[PDB]
Parts: sequence; C-alpha cells; structure tokens
Amino acid sequence: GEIEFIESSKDAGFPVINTPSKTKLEPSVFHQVFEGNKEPAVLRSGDPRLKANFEEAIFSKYIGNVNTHVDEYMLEAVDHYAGQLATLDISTEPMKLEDAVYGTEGLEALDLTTSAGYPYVALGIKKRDILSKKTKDLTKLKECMDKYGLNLPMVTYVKDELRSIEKVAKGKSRLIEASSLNDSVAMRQTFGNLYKTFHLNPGVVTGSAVGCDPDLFWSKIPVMLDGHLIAFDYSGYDASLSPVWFACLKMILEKLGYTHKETNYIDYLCNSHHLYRDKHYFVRGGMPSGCSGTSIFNSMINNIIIRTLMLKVYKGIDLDQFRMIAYGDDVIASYPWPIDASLLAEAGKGYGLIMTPANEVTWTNVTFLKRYFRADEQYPFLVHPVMPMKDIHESIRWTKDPKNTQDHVRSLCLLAWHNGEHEYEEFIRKIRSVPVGRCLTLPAFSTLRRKWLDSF
Repeated sequence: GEIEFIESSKDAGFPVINTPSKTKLEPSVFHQVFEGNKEPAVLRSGDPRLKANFEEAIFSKYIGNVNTHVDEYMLEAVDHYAGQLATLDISTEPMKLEDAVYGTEGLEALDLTTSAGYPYVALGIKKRDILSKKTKDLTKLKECMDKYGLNLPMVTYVKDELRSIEKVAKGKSRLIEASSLNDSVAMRQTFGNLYKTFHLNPGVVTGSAVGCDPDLFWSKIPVMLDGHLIAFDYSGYDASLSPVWFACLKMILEKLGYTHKETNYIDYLCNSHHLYRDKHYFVRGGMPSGCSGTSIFNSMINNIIIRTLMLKVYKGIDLDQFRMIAYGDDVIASYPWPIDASLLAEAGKGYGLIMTPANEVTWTNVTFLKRYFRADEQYPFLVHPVMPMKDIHESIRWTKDPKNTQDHVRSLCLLAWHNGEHEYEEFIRKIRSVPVGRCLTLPAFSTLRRKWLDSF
C-alpha cells in the first residue's frame, strides 16, 4: 500500500476529527506485584517518550506497491484455494438486514461501542442513536443509509494498547480504520454469509482461524497439520499488500459466485479515502484494518500468497497435500516434505511482502496467535494453548477501567492455567498479595482443568 495524496482536511471542507489524545490505560493495583516492560502506545506527537517523528512513524507501514499483473503462479493458487472453498457451498445471496446488523448464528451483532465513522462522527451521532439492541429497529438505519449513501471516507484512529519499549520509542503505534456505519452494514449484507461460513468452519478447508476458540481448536490443529510444520508471520502485512493481491481476492470471490458488481467493495478496501485528525489522504493498496471483514479477507489473501510462493519456488509442488491455517498475517501450515521457509520469504519480498519465518519448526517451538502448543500429559490427544506467563503479566499490570477488574483477572486465569499448576498457583498467590485480589472470585486450578476436559 502507498499514500498517494495527503492534504489539510479544511481545504476539502472536512472538519477536524477530534480523537482522544491521552491513553485510557493506567497502572492497575497489580502494577508493582508483577514484572513487565510494556507501556501504552504513543498517541500524540509531543509524547516525551518518542525518539522518532510520530506522524512519519505511524504512516511508515505504507511501504509501497509492486505493480504487476496476476501471474501464472497466482492464477493457479487462486484456482487451488477456490476448489477448497467450493466444498463449503458459500451463499453469495445478501444476508438479510436484521441478521447482518443485530446478530445471527456465526455472525455476532454489529459492535455498538465502536466509531460510527463519517459523517456521523462530525455530527455527534453515535451508533446507539441509530441502532437499538432491544428493539432491533432498522428504520433510522435505512434513513441514514439512504441519506448518505456508500463509499464514504474512513476515519483513522491510533490504537490504544500496550507496546514494547522499542515500539513506544520509535512511535510505531498501530492504526485502525473505522468504515462508515453505512459501508459496514452494506459489506455485512454483501459478505455476511461468507463471514458466517468462515466463523463456523475454522480449519484447513477455509484455511482460517478467525473466530476460533483456542481452548477447543488447539487440539484439532495437529490432527489437521500432520506433516512437516511451516510457520511464519509478517512485518506490516496489511499495509504492505499491493493491489495485485486484491485483484487475486476478487478473482477468488467471482469463482465463488459473486458478481463483478458484488466484488466492487473489494475496490473500496484497496483504494481508500481516510480522515486522520486534521488531514485527509488517499491510499492505493493496503488492507484498511478495522473495516468489515479485514481479518477474514487478510486470511483469504494469505492463503493465495503462500500457495503462490510455493508454486513459484517449488515447481512441481503438490498443493493437494499442502495444509494451512491463517489468522490474518499469522500462518501455521504443513507439507509432507521439508520446505525452506527462507526461500519463500525471499520470493515474497519480490511481491512487496515482508515475511518473517518461524531451524526445525516443531510442535514444541511453533506458535500461532502468540500461543504455544503443549499436549496434555494425561490426555495426550488434547492440546493446551499456552499463552506465555510474561504476556499475562504484561496485561494484568494495566487497566482501561478498574471497574472491570473481576472480568479482566478471570479472563487471564482462563489463559494462565494452561501453563501448569505450579505456575497457576504462583499467579494466584501474587494476585492475592494485593487486597483487591482477595475480593475477587478466582477459579480453582482443578475447576478450570475439569471444565476444559469436559468441554470436549
């Protein structure tokens, strides 16, 4: 992706977008009891922790585009992945408006807490002024979509989240895009059935883990990926994507039965208009992370990319024995023969991608969704997802709202006990060394283990 044009919003008649300048993350009551290095991402240019130019840093992920046609390797990759997806019988019929907005099996209701985007943010109109969970009203939404239409600018926000010392100092805060409510809804109508099928079928047919529950899904992954493991993620995947990969995605969608007109929303993702505080800018290429479907579309594109690279480097590869699962840029995969991931990574560089491979990827050292894999000692066909304790420690030391401490700590307990009973008891011990910790309902190790075993 590449920023092609930027200027002052006022020159085009856009008002300034007022985004909060200060982090909501503050040290929790557990900040001293546990160790950690992460701090809130820089959100503003004058942050005294910066050791770089902030606005240059946050936009540096738009590294450019490789301009190329859809080549022979891409064409075969698309065909192979389309054949997989064809077995799922994805409906290209529009999802009905009430299901796409207020919820249905496989597609959670539209998030009422996030930005409604443009022009609503400039008018003070929030999602809850238009939509109602209790009444499921669609009348105001129909008014607003009729009035303002589709293909509206996106609103860029800096993501408020913990980051490492290096990413704080370099100002490399992540950006999230808010599609207009109108565009979010229209995309959920257009693609909602595809979204549902992906959410309900994580694994090696969708090639997707989006929406998975690691507590359940981790045990299935080694059944599916039974060859030599291949794994990697990327640096700045979303913004690195060149338009050719969006062309590949459009070809895949059309093979699934979407009309050319129905794939027009992919052009909306690829060639985009953004408002950021007092500026507005146009981007060619790059997935605008935060718009409807970007995790699923990123994952679908990644399925095309990896196949493309394998076909290009390993002429005579048999993709029917290749298996892969992606969550956005994150990939875990297998093939019955060893594959040199560094060759794939260098081939990806030729397509404008920055891939970072996982020396002998094993079930001991492979990661996916920032978690390890550890087979249960007693039930060896069940596999624990293992979030490192250091990451749990990083999270517990901060809070965006201490009123949610109970929910926060309980969520972390659900992750921590997979590290073993000794680690969990120590975690609980330290929690209880603060008075708040003795006011919390904390699950017992044996209870978490029993409930996990019984969930299968």
